[PDB]
Amino acid sequence: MHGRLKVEAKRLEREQKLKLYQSATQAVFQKRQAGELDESVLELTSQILGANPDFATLWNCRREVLQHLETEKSPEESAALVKAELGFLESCLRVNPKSYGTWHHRCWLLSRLPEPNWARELELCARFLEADERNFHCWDYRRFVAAQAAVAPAEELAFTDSLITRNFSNYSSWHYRSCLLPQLHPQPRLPENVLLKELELVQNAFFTDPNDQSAWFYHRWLLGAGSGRCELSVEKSTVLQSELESCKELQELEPENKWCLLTIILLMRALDPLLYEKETLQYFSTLKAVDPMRAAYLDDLRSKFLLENSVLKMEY
Amino acid sequence: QKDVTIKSDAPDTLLLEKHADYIASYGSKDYEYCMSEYLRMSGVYWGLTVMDLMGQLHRMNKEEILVFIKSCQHECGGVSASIGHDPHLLYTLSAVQILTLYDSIHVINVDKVVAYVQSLQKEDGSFAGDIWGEIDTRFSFCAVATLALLGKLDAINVEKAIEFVLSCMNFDGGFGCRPGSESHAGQIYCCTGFLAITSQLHQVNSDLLGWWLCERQLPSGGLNGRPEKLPDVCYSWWVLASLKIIGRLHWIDREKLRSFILACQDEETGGFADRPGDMVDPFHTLFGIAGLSLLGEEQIKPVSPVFCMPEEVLQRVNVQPELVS
Ligand SMILES: C/C=C(/C)CC/C=C(\C)CC/C=C(\C)CCC=C(C)C
Ligand SMILES: [Ca+2]
Ligand SMILES: [Zn+2]
Repeated sequence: MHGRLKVEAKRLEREQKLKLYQSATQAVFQKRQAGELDESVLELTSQILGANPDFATLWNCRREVLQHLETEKSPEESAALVKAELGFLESCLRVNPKSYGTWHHRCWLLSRLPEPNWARELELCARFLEADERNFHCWDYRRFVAAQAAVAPAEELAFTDSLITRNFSNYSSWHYRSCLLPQLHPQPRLPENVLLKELELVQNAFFTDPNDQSAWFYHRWLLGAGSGRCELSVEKSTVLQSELESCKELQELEPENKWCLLTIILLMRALDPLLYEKETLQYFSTLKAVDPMRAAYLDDLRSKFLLENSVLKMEY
Repeated sequence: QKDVTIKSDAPDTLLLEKHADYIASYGSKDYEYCMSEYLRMSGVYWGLTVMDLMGQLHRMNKEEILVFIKSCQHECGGVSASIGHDPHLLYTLSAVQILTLYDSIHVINVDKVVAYVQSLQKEDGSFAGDIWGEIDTRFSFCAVATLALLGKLDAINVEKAIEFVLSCMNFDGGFGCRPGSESHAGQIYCCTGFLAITSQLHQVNSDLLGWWLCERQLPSGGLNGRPEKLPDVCYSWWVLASLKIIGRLHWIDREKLRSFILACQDEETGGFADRPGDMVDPFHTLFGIAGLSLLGEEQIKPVSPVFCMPEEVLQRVNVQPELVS
């Protein structure tokens, strides 16, 4: 268990919750061994799964009941049970939106239906992502729904844009963009025009909020996702040099910002390792003073880059 | 930015005696214990492993555990968390780990365990956790870890399993639950553990992933599971074990992390909590102590970064996957 702060009637209330939970659990298992796959099981498990959605066996019992009732109920009665189940799932998700069991039961349920309302499931996603934009369960469910409904990469890309601009907490939405972009193109590395548009979007982000670590992580990826030094186009070379000078300006505004310093080093690598060897080494020293916890990593990176440089000088 | 601030009266000493007493007495009654029965087998694994890392396994109830495990194996070969509950890969792994600690694998039907695991593999190489079909890289790791410990890795389609796991690798070097899922330290441990067992660590970008992992360390010294979240002592396992597997453990500030972990101990009750001042539990007690072993703490047995069990146990069963370093 996570997040339980340490600090009679509080002790008593849960003493009474337990005996109810225990008797309800007792009752469920008795019915199950008796082969009573009926509505009373759904009533009993609803009482338990509300507070304790990680009790996986009880989700399995709900599924066994639903399967069994479907064979011996009418189509209209079966439909009614399904809608009741969706209501129950939504109320469970309101209480605990980060349980594997609940999200999976919803997928199981939706995967059985002809015909599910996927537009509505996508809206449910957007609501939960408004509450917590990093809920990976919800992003996973959205990817499941999008595939089911065959929503196109372009639509999902448009969704990620609004999310990134309306506020921070963007790591999950940048991650989604990194999977969407290669699909839009794709290949058996991003095309330069795409790459240049993304760089513009990401540099907006980390100048708008320089503490936003997600934009810096995504930017490091973009830097490696191109056709390479040195088939640097005139436009890419100009863009990167421009990014270099904007990072130095930001370094002036935010002198304890480690991300800007690391990015300068990476840009110089992307531009011309040997021409910038002196400056690269100066930046490593500044960076280690600013981010001492990463000193071992930074020394190893610098060692890698120094080897690269020796290899470049020897190809003369 | 999100981080805890450690108090200057936080424990700065390792309280093994208190932790062994805490675990030895755990489940002597009880709300949280009863509410968590759905994971009991894994709960038993956490307690026994941490006691064995501290040299105190003898204080637990061997004979009683062996009977409990046998009663949890279902006719299909899979093992459940507790009696009456349904079988699952998670608890199948935990049971096999326990039996491995006790050198009592004969207690269950091994041929049937193998058949169960084999049966949960899908056409794309993934594993479902049970018959209801939830797919997660967690379950890929559970399947190959179970099989490796039984000497039966050849029982599954390993190349397809590898392909599925590599399809879960992300732009940042990490892994998620399924293809397209965001990187998270827990999944990263499962997938790097999977790749160690199947001999595919050369397919990991160790420098990129290692950087992402060492950036989990916050100014407090503690580690988070992904960007912009709070530190949690169980990341001392998930993040460090991954780093160790990929040969980048030195990319962490060892002394700052060690101070964070020790500050998560309860000096009164023993055990570790997820963060200082929270309530302790057996789960965070294992992962805190295991995290310290990985950092070279002398009072604790060396721990396998892949299997989260004492290395001496794995030496005995001759299953020690090669790491990057
Ligand atoms: C979400 C927060 C936490 C702390 C959980 C993170 C860890 C995850 C999802 C990995 C779980 C791993 C397994 C079930 C594999 C078995 C674990 C061991 C053998 C240590
Ligand atoms: Ca004993
Ligand atoms: Zn934790």
